[PDB]
Amino acid sequence: AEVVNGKLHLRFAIAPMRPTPSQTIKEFEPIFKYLADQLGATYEIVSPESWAAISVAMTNGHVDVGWLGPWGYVLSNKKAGTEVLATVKYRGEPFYKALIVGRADLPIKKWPEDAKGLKLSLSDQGNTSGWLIPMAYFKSIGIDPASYFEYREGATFGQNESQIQHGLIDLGSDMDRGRNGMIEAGQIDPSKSKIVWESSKLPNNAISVPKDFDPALKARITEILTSLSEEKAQSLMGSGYNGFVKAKHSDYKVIEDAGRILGKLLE
Repeated sequence: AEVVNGKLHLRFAIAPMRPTPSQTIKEFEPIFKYLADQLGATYEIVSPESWAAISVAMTNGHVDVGWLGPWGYVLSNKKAGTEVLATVKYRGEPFYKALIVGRADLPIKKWPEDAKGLKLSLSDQGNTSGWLIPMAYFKSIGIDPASYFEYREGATFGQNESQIQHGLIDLGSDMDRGRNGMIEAGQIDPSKSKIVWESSKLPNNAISVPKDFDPALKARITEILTSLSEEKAQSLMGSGYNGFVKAKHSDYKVIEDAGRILGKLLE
């Protein structure tokens, strides 16, 4: 937070919501422009190439207000004391759930023991809902997925869902917003799969600021974002994103617990 031409000037950053920084900034700059306008501030906006990159940018002091992912926030909080102000709503909900999905014909009476030795497909390690959360779940009950299952990492959620539906793999990670989107789009037949495990609620994101960011501004940013009507918030953001709720660190407990058990919060 600095002064330029006699005015507050803010550095904003948006996670990679869309396949390119250009497309992300096109669709999400409006909520940031709105925020800066409501403060009478000028601004800069960047969109790093990865969810990890925006966490690093915030940690390394390059960002006044960041749209971080939940794990990016928790890590940045641990490393630099980054504070969360709010969480974005998608179709009115500020949270999602990580899933493990299975072929509909899998005989699973006891989870996960009945699935021992089956194929499991998790995502690339940088994906919170596809890897961090389910891997932390297995570790939390004494399971090493690489030894317990016929295990693969690196699949996309679309690969997992299509391969499950076609009977080629057994279990795969997904997240509920994504699975629903694929059903709505007619891209998968949900009768051929079932949810065998769901996480607790995970916050969609974290609107974040540095440690010791001016308390007056924190409050004002929170008020400006949480005051938005569904229609006004949606007019300023990509499809589905339609409000903000006030947030606090404890909302991220499931995320923090997962990073904790995988040794990702050790100094």
